[PDB]
Amino acid sequence: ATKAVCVLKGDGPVQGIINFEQKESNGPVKVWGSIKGLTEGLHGFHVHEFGDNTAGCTSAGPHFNPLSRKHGGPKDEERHVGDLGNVTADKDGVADVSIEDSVISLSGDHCIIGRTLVVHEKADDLGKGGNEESTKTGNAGSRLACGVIGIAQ
Amino acid sequence: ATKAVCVLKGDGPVQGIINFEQKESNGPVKVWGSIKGLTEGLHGFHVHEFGDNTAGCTSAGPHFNPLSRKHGGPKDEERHVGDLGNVTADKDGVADVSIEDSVISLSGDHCIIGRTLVVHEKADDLGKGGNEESTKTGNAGSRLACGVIGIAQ
Repeated sequence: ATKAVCVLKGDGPVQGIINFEQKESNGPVKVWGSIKGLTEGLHGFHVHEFGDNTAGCTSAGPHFNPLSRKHGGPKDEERHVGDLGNVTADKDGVADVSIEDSVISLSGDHCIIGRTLVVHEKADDLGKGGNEESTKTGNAGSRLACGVIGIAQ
Repeated sequence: ATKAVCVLKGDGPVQGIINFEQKESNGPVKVWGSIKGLTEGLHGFHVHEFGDNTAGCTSAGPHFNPLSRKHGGPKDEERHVGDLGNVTADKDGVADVSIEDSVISLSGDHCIIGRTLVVHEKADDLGKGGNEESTKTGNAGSRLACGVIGIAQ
């Protein structure tokens, strides 16, 4: 079983620890953990292409999209590999993450190790926001916190 | 040419940017960049097994040594995959890095993507320190700064 971890850090109070586990190479990836310092509501939760944090979360580049598809929700057929949808934060700003995804992987072509996980300012509209930006980034806004996905024990 | 990058950060003033470039899968990895906030002299420069920063640089675990060899200098036959020797800091605390290594890789069994690059407190004795610890870590001491090795543009 291959395991990975991501420590989310940003310029504000947004911080968190996200774990990934894939017991079979052709099976789903379990993604769990907790993020604090968020505003109440939904926040875009995406895997971005580069594990580059030289100039903050912006250097992570665009969404991880090796198949060059339109942006969508995680349950959609038309989605980027990095399209993990939204995380929901409670009144105290704590988002309890528990996601199972079959598009992302911890090995091969759709491998997310060495890439950046980003928690966004606003909700990801899941490609149904009614504008050009919605079909690319889902109008999720600024990058609150990010971290490079690394190999875990 | 596959590219990787690492942003070094710690609890102290040590901060740096390190680049990795491997033009051919079997070819050598060109590692270059700069590290500041360092005491003048030599500092251990090692790739550690885990890309885990949950408890700072300690969670990165031991040296990346998949072939279970003794610690040595980068020019030695007997060395860990992660044994990148020493970086040299000037009187102003700046360490200019320009290393070429044929043991580390950005693919295959020796892939360092998603692992942690660490700059240490003291000089790496390169296994020639004369004690049991020398053949394990090179007596490089504390972990000043670390970062997960991520995929770059």
